Amino acid sequence: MEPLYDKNGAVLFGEPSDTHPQSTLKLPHPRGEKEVIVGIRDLPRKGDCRTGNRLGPVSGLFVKPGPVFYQDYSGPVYHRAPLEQFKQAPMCEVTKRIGRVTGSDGNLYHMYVCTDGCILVKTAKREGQDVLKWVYNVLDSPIWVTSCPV
Ligand SMILES: [Cl-]
Ligand SMILES: [O-]
Repeated sequence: MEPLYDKNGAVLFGEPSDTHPQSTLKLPHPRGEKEVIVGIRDLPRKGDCRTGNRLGPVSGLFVKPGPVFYQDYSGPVYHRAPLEQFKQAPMCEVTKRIGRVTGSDGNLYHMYVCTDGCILVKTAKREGQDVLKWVYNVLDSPIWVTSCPV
């Protein structure tokens, strides 16, 4: 299975991998001051990275099925979408674009939230095009979707 990472970027099992250079996740980057859940209509907004906001600190954006969004998180996360837990699916109607995430296969994916609450990824590539939803979450851990810029 795809490895999890701790808040100092150390892998908790398996072997570590680098994120795609064009992902909205850029490492190394610190996180884990506080676990902070956010509503999707209340995602962290420009300048929140430096200062935090009324909800707490901001290390970027994390998400897991539910959907549950977080603006900071301290426990194990995915640095890449664990594609064994995703299933090929039709393009949904999307509520929001949330980032560009590295897949388990090393490829770049656009990540969206669908109106049905599903987290969906679609290959960034022009040729070869997969569309998937995050349907199992066996270790109950979010993907780190985007990191704050500094
Ligand atoms: Cl997995
Ligand atoms: O920001």
